[PDB]
Amino acid sequence: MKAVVPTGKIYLGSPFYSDAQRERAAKAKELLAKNPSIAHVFFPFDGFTDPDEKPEIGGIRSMVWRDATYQNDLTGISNATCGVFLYDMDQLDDGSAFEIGFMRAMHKPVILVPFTEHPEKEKKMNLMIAQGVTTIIDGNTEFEKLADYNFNECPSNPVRGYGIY
Amino acid sequence: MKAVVPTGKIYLGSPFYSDAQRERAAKAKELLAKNPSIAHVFFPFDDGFTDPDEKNPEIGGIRSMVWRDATYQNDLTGISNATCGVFLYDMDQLDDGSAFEIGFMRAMHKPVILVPFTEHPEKEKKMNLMIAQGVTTIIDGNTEFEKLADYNFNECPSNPVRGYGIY
Amino acid sequence: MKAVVPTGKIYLGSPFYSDAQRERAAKAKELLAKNPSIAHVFFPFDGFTDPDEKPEIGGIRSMVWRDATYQNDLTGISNATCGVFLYDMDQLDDGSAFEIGFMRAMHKPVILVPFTEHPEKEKKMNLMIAQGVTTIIDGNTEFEKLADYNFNECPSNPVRGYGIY
Amino acid sequence: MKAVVPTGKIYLGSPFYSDAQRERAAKAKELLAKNPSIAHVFFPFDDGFTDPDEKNPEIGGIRSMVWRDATYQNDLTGISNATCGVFLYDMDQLDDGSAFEIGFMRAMHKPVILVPFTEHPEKEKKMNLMIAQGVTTIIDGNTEFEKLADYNFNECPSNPVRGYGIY
Amino acid sequence: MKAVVPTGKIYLGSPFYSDAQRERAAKAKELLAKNPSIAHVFFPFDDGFTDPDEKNPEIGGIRSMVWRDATYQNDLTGISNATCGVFLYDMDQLDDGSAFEIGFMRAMHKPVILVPFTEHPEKEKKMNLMIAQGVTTIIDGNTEFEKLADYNFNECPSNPVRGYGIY
Amino acid sequence: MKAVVPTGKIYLGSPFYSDAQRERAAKAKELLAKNPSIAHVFFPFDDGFTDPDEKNPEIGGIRSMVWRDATYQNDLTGISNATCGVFLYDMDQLDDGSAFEIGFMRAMHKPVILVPFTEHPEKEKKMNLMIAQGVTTIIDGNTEFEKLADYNFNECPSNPVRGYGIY
Ligand SMILES: Nc1ncnc2[nH]cnc12
Ligand SMILES: Nc1ncnc2[nH]cnc12
Ligand SMILES: Nc1ncnc2[nH]cnc12
Ligand SMILES: Nc1ncnc2[nH]cnc12
Ligand SMILES: Nc1ncnc2[nH]cnc12
Ligand SMILES: Nc1ncnc2[nH]cnc12
Ligand SMILES: *[C@H]1O[C@H](CO)[C@@H](O)[C@@H]1F
Ligand SMILES: *[C@H]1O[C@H](CO)[C@@H](O)[C@@H]1F
Ligand SMILES: *[C@H]1O[C@H](CO)[C@@H](O)[C@@H]1F
Ligand SMILES: *[C@H]1O[C@H](CO)[C@@H](O)[C@@H]1F
Ligand SMILES: *[C@H]1O[C@H](CO)[C@@H](O)[C@@H]1F
Ligand SMILES: *[C@H]1O[C@H](CO)[C@@H](O)[C@@H]1F
Repeated sequence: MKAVVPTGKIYLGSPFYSDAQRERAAKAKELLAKNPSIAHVFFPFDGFTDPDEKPEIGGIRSMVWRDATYQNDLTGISNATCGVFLYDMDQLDDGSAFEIGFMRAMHKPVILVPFTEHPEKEKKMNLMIAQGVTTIIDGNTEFEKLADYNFNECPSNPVRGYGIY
Repeated sequence: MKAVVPTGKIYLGSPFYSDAQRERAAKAKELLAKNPSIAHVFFPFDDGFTDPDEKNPEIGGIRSMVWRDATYQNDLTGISNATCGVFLYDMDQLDDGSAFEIGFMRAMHKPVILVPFTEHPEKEKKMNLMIAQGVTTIIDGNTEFEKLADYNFNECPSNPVRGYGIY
Repeated sequence: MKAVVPTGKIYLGSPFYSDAQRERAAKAKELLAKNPSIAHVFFPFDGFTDPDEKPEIGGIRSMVWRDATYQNDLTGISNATCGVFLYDMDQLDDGSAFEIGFMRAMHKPVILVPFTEHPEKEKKMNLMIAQGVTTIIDGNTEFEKLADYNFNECPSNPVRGYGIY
Repeated sequence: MKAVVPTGKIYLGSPFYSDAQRERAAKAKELLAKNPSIAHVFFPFDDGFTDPDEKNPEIGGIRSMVWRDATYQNDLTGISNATCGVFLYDMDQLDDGSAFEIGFMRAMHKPVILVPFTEHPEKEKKMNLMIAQGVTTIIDGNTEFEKLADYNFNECPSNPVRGYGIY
Repeated sequence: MKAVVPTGKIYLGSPFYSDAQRERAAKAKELLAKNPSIAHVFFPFDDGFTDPDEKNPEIGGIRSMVWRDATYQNDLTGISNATCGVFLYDMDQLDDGSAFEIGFMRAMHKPVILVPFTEHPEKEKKMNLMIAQGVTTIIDGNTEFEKLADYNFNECPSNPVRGYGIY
Repeated sequence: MKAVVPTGKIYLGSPFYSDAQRERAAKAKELLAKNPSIAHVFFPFDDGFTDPDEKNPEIGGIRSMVWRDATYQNDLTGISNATCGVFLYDMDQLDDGSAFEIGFMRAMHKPVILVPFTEHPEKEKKMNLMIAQGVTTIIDGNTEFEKLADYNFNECPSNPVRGYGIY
């Protein structure tokens, strides 16, 4: 069980469209950087440059940039042994959801790290995410556990306490 | 081309939480039924699983692990059996269940038709890169919904997503 | 939901090493032949002939026969949309177990049809089979349900009442 | 056993660059059309995608990324939809497209029928190990081409490659 | 060859119900620990999952669906993370869990080393075709057990099963 | 981001039939050995299996089924173990083994680096669509061969094929 060399290769999936999201991503990187079971961490937003493209975020992008970037995202999933998703429960990110579905189809373990700023709302979650994810670590209450989780074995921890959408 | 018998097995993916979404799903069923290239259409919300041990089932409540396991598997089984995915994609209230399913289907190399809908046609046209590039064929829900009745599901012709801003 | 044409393509996995096993296989074929949701049924024991092989069952077989037969078994799994396994709980068949594991890795649904002649023994089952299988139909008490099960949708039915090995 | 309906869905892989190559493809379609076990035959060069933004497309020159994606994806969609691959393999002018497709299909555990063709029936028989071991069934194109009309695509019986020198 | 750092990630599959089996697993761990090509060894019976809701856990009894789900997933996660499978295969009391795992690994195209053991060396040498052909490398548990300490897990050299009757 | 240990495991795919081909492979090994991001490089022609029953094996002639299986499987095991494929692609003499391997890897969603080589740098640049769209990164062998020594195999940045006519 004890690793001769770190084998955990993380695909850190996450939205990067707001300040809070960019902040959670920043913290996750630091926490994972402290985990002795990790060999490498891949963060998709850390980019391809199409020479022909004369381009703004949210604007029309060249097909070549799209292909290269999309492949870069899939390549990270292929190289990775585990997925860690900073899941925004308030503003659902279909990019992250697609990626979680993609990883599970490849039989790779997925750590869901849900974040919410509206604790008032009843804890609900889509069935596919609740049953697709292999391990859940609460981002609001247990974020720091990422620094100690054993990514060499990726022990399961089924989602519970959440009502199904 | 020129199928002896219909070979299209559709996984009709869609959210089913609001009236507008349910209406789309109902209409999609009608249109697909008129397509001669289709052999079967699987809609995940049709038949559910019943856990005899589950006391008083609350739609939206906790729910037993047995029911969860069975239902989740039914949704994957539909993908496994299907030759193609057809998603009634809500662009106003993103459905992560739907997105998980699109990613799962593409990892299995199955073609995916995206039928996006919006109640606000005037708003900015933007799509997540994973959906814009993952999907193999797009058919606008708002203006080309009817094409589902004639689209050739025996071959599933590609039609890359274009005209959408990417973030 | 209602199929325009039958789409159920069955991989009928089963041992074929005893009289009881050969009998259960015979009955399953007849039952499935009555199910209107089935397009085709594949039974691996229905064979390749290596011209060079000068051969008896259980004896040393040529590598060419092995490859051809093994591939024939995998090809049936590939063509199939669903697996139906006449699972002998008394004399475990690793061939069938391998095949169940293979099918689930391909995300295909698996119907377990367990048979036992020793009801006395506590109902036990290996975790991998209990959790790997998607639907369970008791062969001793519900064998006939194969003639009516909807293989167009393959509805789930989790294994229960079995103690884990 | 006996199929209630034809279930074989063929991915007819083949180069389409010489007259001899296109003649074989034409003949292959005819033979398969006569096979009772076939539900559908997909030939990659049949349809084709048209890119509206592609001004004066030159077949053999630079193609738009959109056309490349749509076309490549159509080629993979056929593999996904198919239950078995049938390759009109030109042993004289190796086609990497066909070889890529054979490997892709095998990674998916799908059976692959190799139908080798040579304009020099008397020359030494040699085949790359990947092709020779990757394919699940061989039907010689020079002498057994006609067998495509009777081969049981509902079950796809093996038949390992033998008689070819391995390099 | 010539790895900069060890890359072998072993999924040590094995039954763990009898004393003889447990002894084999313990010895296998020792031998693998001496192999410089190994980076990690995962043994499914090492750390288990604890369902706080599960009252009095009875090893062999019913058991909660939550514990079942978690444990089953732990066993698949080990396969996913692993680069190679190493199965201490009991030839006297066949373990279907082990067999399921070998089939799962081969469907993912991962190499599998079979280390068969028997308490009756004089009995007929017979193996199920799926195991004999599915496995990529065989190392006899009874006479070559020690090889696990020197086998190159960075490359996993093939060694087809031979000398076993097939049924 | 920065890797704590090298994580790139390369499947160095390549034909090995001409002097020029073997010279490139030799150079490729040297360049990769200098790359800090590489943990291991697998070259299919390095080891090799020996069949005891194979009397006087002729490299190029008929090989035993046992040798064929062991060797083919070693070639697939390298792909399974690898995180990325690097192909010394001979643009003059197409190699179906390499093409099969490229397709197989892509079906597995693994990145593929194409390193094309031509003895005629001035001739028309044309590539099969499957190869041109299948590969995720291109590094010209004639002018950028040296980049293999610095390319980041821990992350494998894309770089779509462009500039080649598609057929
Ligand atoms: N890597 C990436 N994934 C998704 N959207 C993006 N936008 C910019 N870079 C991106
Ligand atoms: N089939 C289904 N899939 C996902 N969530 C559901 N909720 C109720 N039925 C469902
Ligand atoms: N198809 C088959 N599968 C397994 N063992 C066999 N023995 C003979 N035919 C067989
Ligand atoms: N389907 C196809 N595959 C490969 N090259 C092509 N050129 C035109 N159509 C093609
Ligand atoms: N890890 C495990 N896998 C399978 N069965 C088990 N029973 C107890 N622990 C187990
Ligand atoms: N590894 C290998 N792959 C293909 N052909 C070969 N001939 C000898 N070794 C070989
Ligand atoms: C793809 O999906 C998300 C963004 O929506 C990222 O995790 C990854 F790049
Ligand atoms: C899983 O995703 C959606 C619900 O969110 C359905 O299509 C399918 F059941
Ligand atoms: C492979 O496994 C069993 C025999 O042990 C059959 O189901 C199939 F042929
Ligand atoms: C892809 O490869 C060949 C042509 O090179 C076709 O079979 C298919 F379109
Ligand atoms: C699953 O199979 C066996 C137990 O039967 C273990 O190796 C693994 F946990
Ligand atoms: C299989 O294909 C080529 C040789 O044809 C090698 O890369 C690998 F061994």
